[PDB]
Amino acid sequence: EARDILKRPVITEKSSEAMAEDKYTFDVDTRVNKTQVKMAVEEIFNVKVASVNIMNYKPKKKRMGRYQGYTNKRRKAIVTLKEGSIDLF
Amino acid sequence: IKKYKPITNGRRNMTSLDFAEITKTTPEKSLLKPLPKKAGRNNQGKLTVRHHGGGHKRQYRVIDFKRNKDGINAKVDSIQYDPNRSANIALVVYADGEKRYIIAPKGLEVGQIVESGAEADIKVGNALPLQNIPVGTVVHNIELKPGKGGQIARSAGASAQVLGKEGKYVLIRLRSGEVRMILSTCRATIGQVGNLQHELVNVGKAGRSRWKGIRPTVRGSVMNPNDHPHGGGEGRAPIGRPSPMSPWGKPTLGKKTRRGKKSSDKLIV
Amino acid sequence: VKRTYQPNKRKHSKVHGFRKRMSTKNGRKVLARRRRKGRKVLSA
RNA sequence: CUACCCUUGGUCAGGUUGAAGUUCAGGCUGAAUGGAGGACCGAACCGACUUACGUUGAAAAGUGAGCGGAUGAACU
RNA sequence: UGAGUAGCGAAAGACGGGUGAGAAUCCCGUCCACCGAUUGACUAAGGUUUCCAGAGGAAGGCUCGUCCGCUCUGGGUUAGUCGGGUCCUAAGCUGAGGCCGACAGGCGUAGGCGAUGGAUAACAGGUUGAUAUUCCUGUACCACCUAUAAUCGUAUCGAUGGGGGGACGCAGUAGGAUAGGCGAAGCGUGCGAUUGGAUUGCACGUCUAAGCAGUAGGCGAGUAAUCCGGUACUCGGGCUGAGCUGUGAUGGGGAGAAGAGAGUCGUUGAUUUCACACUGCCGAGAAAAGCCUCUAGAUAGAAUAGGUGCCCGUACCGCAAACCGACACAGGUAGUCAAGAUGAGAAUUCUAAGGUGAGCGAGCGAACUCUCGUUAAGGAACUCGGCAAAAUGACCCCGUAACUUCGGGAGAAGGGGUGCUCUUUAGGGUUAACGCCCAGAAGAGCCGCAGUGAAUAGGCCCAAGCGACUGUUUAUCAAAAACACAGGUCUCUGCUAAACCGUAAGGUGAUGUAUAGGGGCUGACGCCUGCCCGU
RNA sequence: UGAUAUUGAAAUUCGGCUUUCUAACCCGCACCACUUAUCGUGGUGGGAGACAGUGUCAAGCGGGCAGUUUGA
Ligand SMILES: [Mg+2]
Ligand SMILES: [Mg+2]
Ligand SMILES: [Mg+2]
Ligand SMILES: [Mg+2]
Ligand SMILES: [Mg+2]
Ligand SMILES: [Mg+2]
Ligand SMILES: [Mg+2]
Ligand SMILES: [Mg+2]
Ligand SMILES: [Mg+2]
Ligand SMILES: [Mg+2]
Ligand SMILES: [Mg+2]
Ligand SMILES: [Mg+2]
Ligand SMILES: [Mg+2]
Ligand SMILES: [Mg+2]
Ligand SMILES: [Mn+2]
Ligand SMILES: [Mn+2]
Ligand SMILES: [Mn+2]
Ligand SMILES: [Mn+2]
Ligand SMILES: [Mn+2]
Ligand SMILES: [Mn+2]
Ligand SMILES: [Mn+2]
Ligand SMILES: [Mn+2]
Ligand SMILES: [Mn+2]
Ligand SMILES: [Mn+2]
Ligand SMILES: [Mn+2]
Ligand SMILES: [Mn+2]
Ligand SMILES: [Mn+2]
Ligand SMILES: [Mn+2]
Ligand SMILES: [Mn+2]
Ligand SMILES: [Mn+2]
Ligand SMILES: [Mn+2]
Ligand SMILES: [Mn+2]
Ligand SMILES: [Mn+2]
Ligand SMILES: [Mn+2]
Ligand SMILES: [Mn+2]
Ligand SMILES: [Mn+2]
Ligand SMILES: [Mn+2]
Ligand SMILES: [Mn+2]
Ligand SMILES: [Mn+2]
Ligand SMILES: [Mn+2]
Ligand SMILES: [Mn+2]
Ligand SMILES: [Mn+2]
Ligand SMILES: [Mn+2]
Ligand SMILES: [Mn+2]
Ligand SMILES: [Mn+2]
Ligand SMILES: [Mn+2]
Ligand SMILES: [Mn+2]
Ligand SMILES: [Mn+2]
Ligand SMILES: [Mn+2]
Ligand SMILES: [Mn+2]
Ligand SMILES: [Mn+2]
Ligand SMILES: [Mn+2]
Ligand SMILES: [Mn+2]
Ligand SMILES: [Mn+2]
Ligand SMILES: [Mn+2]
Ligand SMILES: [Mn+2]
Ligand SMILES: [Mn+2]
Ligand SMILES: [Mn+2]
Ligand SMILES: [Mn+2]
Ligand SMILES: [Mn+2]
Ligand SMILES: [Mn+2]
Ligand SMILES: [Mn+2]
Ligand SMILES: [Mn+2]
Ligand SMILES: [Mn+2]
Ligand SMILES: [Mn+2]
Ligand SMILES: [Mn+2]
Repeated sequence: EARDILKRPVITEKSSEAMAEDKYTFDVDTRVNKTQVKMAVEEIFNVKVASVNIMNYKPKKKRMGRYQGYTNKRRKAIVTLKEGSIDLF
Repeated sequence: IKKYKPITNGRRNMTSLDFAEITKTTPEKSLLKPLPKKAGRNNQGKLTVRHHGGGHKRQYRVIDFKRNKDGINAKVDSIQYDPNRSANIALVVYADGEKRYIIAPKGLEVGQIVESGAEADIKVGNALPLQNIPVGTVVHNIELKPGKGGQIARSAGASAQVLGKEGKYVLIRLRSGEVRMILSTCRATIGQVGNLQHELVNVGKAGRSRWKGIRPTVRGSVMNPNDHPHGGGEGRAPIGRPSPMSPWGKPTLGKKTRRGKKSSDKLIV
Repeated sequence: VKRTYQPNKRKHSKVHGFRKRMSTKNGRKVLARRRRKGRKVLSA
């Protein structure tokens, strides 16, 4: 559905630089289109469209002692609006 | 047949053909385009019988060897020069407007007449079947089968004799000097084929042969005994065993290779 | 000095990949064997 | 990796010599235009002829100095 | 044990100021130095977080370590219009049916997959600690949809189908442009403290896509599933492409310095960038789609805004400490860019842009070994052998033998000049001459041992053997007298050819057909090539 | 290379020998159709023919290739 296509809001100084210029960074499920991200961005937030940029992230790496291993892949896509104003603390 | 001046020590002896006969249109007509990629190897990729490989690219001629569109008269467009065949071959455009590449017998002006089939016009130019043509005709491009496209004489300079007429099939003398009865439903083009002097051009330099699909050939007398019957032995060596031998054994200095009980044995003498 | 092994992902996955393995009878047998030993990795 | 091959691409500073053809004075000779060739010097690049160094090495075949080919059977 | 021994992997550093428990090694600063057809700039492979910021120092780092490509924490890769996919095919791979097969399976038609190639619509500026033709400032384009339709109604889409086109090799010359280069007479700054000078000193001299306009190259009427194709009979300059410039993009951006809103010129040389174009050559130089057509057949009708446009790749290293070599290894690694003086140059020496000082050091200045340089007199006496080293060297002129297959031998051998100044002065192109290029010829005069004053540039001749020559060879002890070679001869082979792989089809030969194709021997060319019918 | 199955008809010399015709068998050729396909399957038209090809057996040739021996 649409509630599943969005994942988590993303907080970083880069994400903050995006909020300051009407752009909202957003983690997403994989195989989702930029389009489904806009649809979800509307149906979830009652604001709409403009650009919906997307990138992929290869799974990283981390050790936990003896067990080195990878993380999960990311699919973060930031979205910026023709009109609206999403935020919550 | 131009003779090159000995400017370079390599190929000071060279002789190119004086391709003034090529005359009209250097470019080939786009009537014949597809194929062939080069292949010294057979399918399955093993090097089946070769000292072949390399060489320049060649677009394929689609010469109408069959003369199957017999009937309408046609005239030469140009004379050209095929690479894949030794002889240069002339183009000929039909009254239908369809054009076709045809092998070009010695002589043959920029405009020419004779067509194919039925009609008895035994005076140079395109083939006529079969029992026809006078005995002693200059005759060439013979077919071994009806409508097969004329498998026999081609090359550059080539010839045949039309002597004899035994019934069912007509007798003919091949340039090899073989005399045998080809079937009398054969297409058979008139005059002697192509360049008279393709054989007189000495290659000169090494690798001009490699511009053709000719890899250099290593003698069997050298090499090693596992590689060849002639192989091994200190220094330069005698053949040793009687009868010089090909690789894979078997005598090769006068041993008939014609098949026992051949199907066409009755039709030749 | 150019050592043997100049890596190239296309060719590595060809001849050594899951598909090329499965395509022959013997590659299936190979996969059977590797799976039998319990290798954490099978084909590339 | 390497040997041949099949498709499809790419590279080759610069100087030099002056084939044929053609063009004026000639009963095949001088001058011009002309731009040939597994042609000539010489970097790139490709090689490995000599030597020294190296020989529990920088290196399981190299380095320095010279050396051979470099429009070709070229190099990749 | 060897032993506190060998080693610590090409290389130029010094000091000052910080930091810190602690500095030869970290950060900052000046100077010094090294590469600069690269040790710089950009990418393709390949590697996959090594990228970034802040912290750390046990281990990794050949020393040290406050530092790191190491460690902990947190974060970084943004595309309709770039590369790939939703486009096309080559070699090859696969191969519905199908032919072969003890099985397993081999082969193969249609068809499909397959880029290293064809086709493909955006640029310039700005910005972060880490991204950018991707973010945003500006200005554009392509496809599609939906809303208005001037013009057509049993025009408009046209085929998976024939047309056209795409569609090509190799060499060589000249020319048109264009970038980048060099100097001045606008334009920003400074004006010296070591004797001198002030039209003197250094620095710069722009702007893109699309979109308007205009410029070396190439070459009709009508009749015979289609009005196009092809084919042929009468009738005297414009159809196709096109570098680049002028304009508008822009009253924008950009910019040099510094005192807390500013310049766009002129001359000059000039490409390997822009044409396989042109010309010449024979070895005769991919396919398919996009595109344009003509019909077969389809369907009511087909410039002004709003809107729609997906998936993958995007960090960083990439002649390297991050790639292949077990290493932070003197090796290997496709391509693009490539400025100045000097020059014929991508050689040579020194410098731009920009990068770096090489992950052990301080001393001393023995033998010996290495890498350099020099050496009286002699000059191959050395040695298996002139091995090694010397000597030769660029440019202009002069002068060149035996021999020869007349091309050659030839840079033969060898001979002379070369610097700076000053005059008269004469050629080339560019322009209204002016001046700008590059560059000879004569005359006097000067200075040094020496004038291509550095670096970088052939030693040559005489005679013999072997091979004709360019080329190939034993990766890692042999590059040759060995193989190859063009030429020669012998032999097989009449075309489901012989020969060859699998003997199964299938396939090479060859989409070739005795001027051809296989095998053997010889090996340019010249003169030839004899005597003898067990296998 | 020979007998022999596949493998037929009809004429001459003494079941053999030599010719002719097709209903076998065969075309790596022409046409049609499957099919917008050089594979294949049929269909005709020629071509060739009881030989060729194949299976069974038999006799040669055969360092191409294999296992080996080659004394003290
Ligand atoms: Mg573009
Ligand atoms: Mg594809
Ligand atoms: Mg570099
Ligand atoms: Mg190091
Ligand atoms: Mg100069
Ligand atoms: Mg340092
Ligand atoms: Mg020391
Ligand atoms: Mg000296
Ligand atoms: Mg001696
Ligand atoms: Mg002279
Ligand atoms: Mg000379
Ligand atoms: Mg002697
Ligand atoms: Mg070699
Ligand atoms: Mg066969
Ligand atoms: Mn993306
Ligand atoms: Mn040998
Ligand atoms: Mn043998
Ligand atoms: Mn022998
Ligand atoms: Mn001997
Ligand atoms: Mn395992
Ligand atoms: Mn995977
Ligand atoms: Mn050469
Ligand atoms: Mn060496
Ligand atoms: Mn060297
Ligand atoms: Mn050279
Ligand atoms: Mn000590
Ligand atoms: Mn010590
Ligand atoms: Mn000791
Ligand atoms: Mn010691
Ligand atoms: Mn030491
Ligand atoms: Mn070091
Ligand atoms: Mn300090
Ligand atoms: Mn302190
Ligand atoms: Mn410093
Ligand atoms: Mn870092
Ligand atoms: Mn340490
Ligand atoms: Mn694309
Ligand atoms: Mn197939
Ligand atoms: Mn099947
Ligand atoms: Mn195919
Ligand atoms: Mn590509
Ligand atoms: Mn970056
Ligand atoms: Mn001063
Ligand atoms: Mn003063
Ligand atoms: Mn990047
Ligand atoms: Mn190693
Ligand atoms: Mn290295
Ligand atoms: Mn290389
Ligand atoms: Mn330069
Ligand atoms: Mn240099
Ligand atoms: Mn600098
Ligand atoms: Mn001395
Ligand atoms: Mn002396
Ligand atoms: Mn002397
Ligand atoms: Mn002497
Ligand atoms: Mn002595
Ligand atoms: Mn001596
Ligand atoms: Mn020497
Ligand atoms: Mn000289
Ligand atoms: Mn030689
Ligand atoms: Mn060797
Ligand atoms: Mn050697
Ligand atoms: Mn089989
Ligand atoms: Mn044996
Ligand atoms: Mn045994
Ligand atoms: Mn014994």
